[PDB]
Amino acid sequence: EVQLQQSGAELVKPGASVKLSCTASGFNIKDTYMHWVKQKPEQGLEWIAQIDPANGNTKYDPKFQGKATITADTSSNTAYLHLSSLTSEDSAVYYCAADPPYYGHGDYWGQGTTLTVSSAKTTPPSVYPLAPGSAAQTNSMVTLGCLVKGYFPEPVTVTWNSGSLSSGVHTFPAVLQSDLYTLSSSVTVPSSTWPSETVTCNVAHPASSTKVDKKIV
Amino acid sequence: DIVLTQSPAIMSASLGERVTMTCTASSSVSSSNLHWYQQKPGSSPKLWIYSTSNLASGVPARFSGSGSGTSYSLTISSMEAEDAATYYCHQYHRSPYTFGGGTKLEIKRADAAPTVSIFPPSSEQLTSGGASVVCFLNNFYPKDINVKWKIDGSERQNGVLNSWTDQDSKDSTYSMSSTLTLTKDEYERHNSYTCEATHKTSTSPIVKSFNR
Ligand SMILES: C[N+]1(CCc2ccc(NC(=O)CCCC(=O)O)cc2)CCCCC1
Repeated sequence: EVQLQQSGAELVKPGASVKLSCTASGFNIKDTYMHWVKQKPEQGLEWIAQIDPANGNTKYDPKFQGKATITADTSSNTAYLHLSSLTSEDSAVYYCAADPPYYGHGDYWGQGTTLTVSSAKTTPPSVYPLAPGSAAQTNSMVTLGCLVKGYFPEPVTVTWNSGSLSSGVHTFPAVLQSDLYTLSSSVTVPSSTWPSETVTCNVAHPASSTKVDKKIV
Repeated sequence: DIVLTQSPAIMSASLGERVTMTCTASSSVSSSNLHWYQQKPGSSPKLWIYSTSNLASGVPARFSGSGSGTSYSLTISSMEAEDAATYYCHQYHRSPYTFGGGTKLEIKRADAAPTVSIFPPSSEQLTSGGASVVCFLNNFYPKDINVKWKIDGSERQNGVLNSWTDQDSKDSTYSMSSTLTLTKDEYERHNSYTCEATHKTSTSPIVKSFNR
């Protein structure tokens, strides 16, 4: 399988720098052109730099004026992207891409490397249960939720009863409110499975290593 | 910097319908150096059409491409559910190489009103020293909707944060969540909390609230 393998997710503080790597297998990078493309959260695509591994020649979009440095090592079949003076506008997914290495096929893109630049510290999410107030009126069906607030960094893992409920579930995209993320989830079940059968909310934070379960009552 | 402009920005096509989107460049580029990419949330952009009119490996024959100079387009003879995505045109003609702003293709379905549900701050949360009021508006169509928070007859604008989900894979509907976050006191210091959702499915708004 011809493929481009990129280094892992990056979490850096502003002012710092970070070097991303991309290793090709299936072809020699010296026989094509290697690039790095950037995609900001829920945004578009931007080409950053290009390099010819055969002679080390590079091309840069003037906007990444000497903040981005592209290099390549034919011996390890690897291309790199160095980014200095990291700011939040630098947070994004970075893809390395190869021009078609062989006649008969298209280009090659890596899995992407997510870079997050924040000053925030690791903070566990606080999970709160969302259940109907005193009275209730819907018949046949009911909706319950969960509030995951003030956590960093992404992501959090929410499931209802360990994957038991995989229908009628709505876990919304987190939101950044002053360096911290907050998200909420809802699920709907027939009023015949609740409140008799327990419905649980399981939110886990990979970073702070927190695992909390919120029972909807 | 050859700028590429894609029209339309967003669009919906009922199943089986014919679709067409355009890409226009600030200056002319070779038709051989103009390509289109398809991207779905969470994965890398994938080559869809290369050199203006050629289909990439595995791309369905219902797709086509055409153009030269500064005007190009992508077409789907018949809309199918898996066509739903964001398509970007790209010029690899002169550097800096650029991409268009993209065209998001969504699925058109029969309108459906929003199922609203509001919730008050948990004591767990209240004792922590804060108060968040949440309101879900689930499974509706189209995506167009407005949400208002009326804290004691005096709409609260600031402190509200929303989040929308992508078009649902099963029913092709949308959903939204609004969260009003006040402080400890601010919340109990009032007692009328309302979530008002106005959706094109009905003139009469949908309201939900609670007291204390
Ligand atoms: C890496 N790339 C590749 C541009 C490009 C794409 C495709 C082709 N050529 C083909 O795809 C031919 C495919 C042949 C086939 O599928 O039969 C040439 C350049 C240029 C820099 C920015 C990111 C995209």
